[PDB]
Amino acid sequence: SEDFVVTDRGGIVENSHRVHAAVVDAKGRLLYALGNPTRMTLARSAAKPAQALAILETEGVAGYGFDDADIALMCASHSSEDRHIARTRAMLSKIKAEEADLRCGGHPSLSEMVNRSWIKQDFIPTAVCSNCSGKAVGMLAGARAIGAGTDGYHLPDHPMQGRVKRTVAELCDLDAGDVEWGTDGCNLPTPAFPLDRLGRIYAKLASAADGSDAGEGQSTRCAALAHIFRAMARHPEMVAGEGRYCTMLMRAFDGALVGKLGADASYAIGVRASDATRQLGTDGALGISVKIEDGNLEMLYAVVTELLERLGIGSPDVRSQLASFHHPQRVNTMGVTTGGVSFPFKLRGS
Amino acid sequence: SEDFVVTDRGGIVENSHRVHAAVVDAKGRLLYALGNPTRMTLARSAAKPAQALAILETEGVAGYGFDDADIALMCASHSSEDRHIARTRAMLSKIKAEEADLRCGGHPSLSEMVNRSWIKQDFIPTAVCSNCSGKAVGMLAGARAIGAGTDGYHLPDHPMQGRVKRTVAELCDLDAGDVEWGTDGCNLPTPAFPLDRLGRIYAKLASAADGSDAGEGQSTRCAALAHIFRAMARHPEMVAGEGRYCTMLMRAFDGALVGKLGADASYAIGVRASDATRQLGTDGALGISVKIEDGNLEMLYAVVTELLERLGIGSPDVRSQLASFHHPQRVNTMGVTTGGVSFPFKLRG
Ligand SMILES: [Cl-]
Ligand SMILES: [Zn+2]
Ligand SMILES: [Zn+2]
Repeated sequence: SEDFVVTDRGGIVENSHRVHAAVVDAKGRLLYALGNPTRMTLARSAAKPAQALAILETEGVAGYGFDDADIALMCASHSSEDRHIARTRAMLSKIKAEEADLRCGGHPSLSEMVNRSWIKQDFIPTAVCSNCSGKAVGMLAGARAIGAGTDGYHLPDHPMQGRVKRTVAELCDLDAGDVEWGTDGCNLPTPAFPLDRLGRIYAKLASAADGSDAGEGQSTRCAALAHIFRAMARHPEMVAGEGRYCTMLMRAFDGALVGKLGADASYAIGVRASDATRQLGTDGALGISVKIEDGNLEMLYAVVTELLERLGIGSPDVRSQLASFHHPQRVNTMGVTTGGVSFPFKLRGS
Repeated sequence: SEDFVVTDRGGIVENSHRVHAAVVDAKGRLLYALGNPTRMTLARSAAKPAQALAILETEGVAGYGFDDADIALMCASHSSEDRHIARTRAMLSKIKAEEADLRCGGHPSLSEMVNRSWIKQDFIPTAVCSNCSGKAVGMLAGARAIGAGTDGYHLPDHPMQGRVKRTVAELCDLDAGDVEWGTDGCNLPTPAFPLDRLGRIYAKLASAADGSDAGEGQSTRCAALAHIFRAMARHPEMVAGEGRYCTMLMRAFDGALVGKLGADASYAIGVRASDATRQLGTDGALGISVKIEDGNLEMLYAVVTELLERLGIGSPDVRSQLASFHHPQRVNTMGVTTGGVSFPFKLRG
């Protein structure tokens, strides 16, 4: 319950960060934990697959012809690379909308390399550049498809947001009153719920992929969840971008899992059934959710990668692709290694 | 104890950050605390006034003619503004040295506005651009004055670093073995010691300033501490830069205190004796030191400003120049405020 990731300088403690984590089975039963696995947590962008489900289940959205890469962008916190802007624009054209219809705003890119190119060009990002631009187009598409107004598609009382709110609570297996709502950076409602339920959503994503693969009689919702999983795993560069953790993680695993960042250092992973998950004592898919209490992203990726190693998910060779995130560099202005990162926590079985 | 600073989104907890703080008198006695006031803590750049004391006490350094603004730069984590870089180069000429003699490296500017300008220009920062460049020149100056060699002035076995290590321990009133050492971003040794002792250093700085102003006879060390305090308070723009917390804090207080940032979210302040310090129960100067356990700088500045308010240091008018740091903006991409910062901590005496 007192689980930390700790950085040091010469073996002297620099910073410490409290970790919360839940590892759950396909029905949401808690298998392993760090910290408080039920911590009430703002899922932020890690809720995007659930919002994408609400979009995909909206009557008429199928008629726009969104493809897997478009769905991956709905699920993205992308780096605002030119390819992400181009896909956003292509999605707007599918619904006969324009950039002025977006209700999210521009921001500095999540990628330092993109941001430096923008600074060099004096480029001011606009709505089409938002990391949430794919979700925004999807919400616009849903509003248009049912003949709702589009001007306020992001407002809490709009029917698209009522659909989102209902869909999030159903995927979490929670009553409406057990999900709290704030406003996100992109100006949409954003949910908070117990951390283990974030893992449950991702377990359900990977379980649906397994059941699609196995040729089971799936509900339309399970079919849609399987589609979302497949889309993210097939187009992981749309979900984040070059050099980004989510993209590198999903590329290394080549369809065995999906992963997604939430702002302020949450992370979620859906893991398809494998020899590794069977060794962990479950017969189906699993979900992992993590929150770093103080919000540090570098520590989040270090911890997530350490957790994958402790859980035996992947091979050493596969996980070696994430080495730069697992043990972040601590090299000073003269090339000297001054410190490191340590994981003095123990996963508890529960 | 459970002392935190917390951010929320619509009243829903986002992040929480553990706070440690010590408020000490001029002899280091603990008056108030948050968290663990004796946490072993890397002082990082908050140690720079102690390193500047080691430089200024090196025999021969007075002959180079460093002025108060040069001393303030020795005490700095500057933003690498053109005035900082230029002063570093001017300081090198005072000691007949070149940039190739420095043993620190460049890095992206601590100021976003400066760094944006560098990106637009394809500027590559070099040693004189380091936020620690003034300290580096001072260490090189002391090595030149000693006469034993300058190539390794930054190495632990060099007499300049032996002087630094002894001086830090003496100011903390610690045995050498109770101060631990790592290596800083600039490649110099950097000390760790209990957090309250960082407060003690800054209490001694302010106390020396009080004695000097009152005309008391002082030891050579106290006279040098008073000089460091004066230099920081007279040239706060050299200590950090435009828009930076340390500069805005020291300007607002107009000589009543000095403050300094350490990397990974430590902060130290030395407060000259005043009605406010007397209300806190001490008859001399005060020191304050703070560490945010997880290293978040935005939260550090919010907590330091909140602590000054709780201690009654300044006036609402003086502290209001720090309002942007006290309650950081939480405005989204559409201009809407989405939450804020709160301070569920409780000072203990
Ligand atoms: Cl594409
Ligand atoms: Zn968003
Ligand atoms: Zn330094």
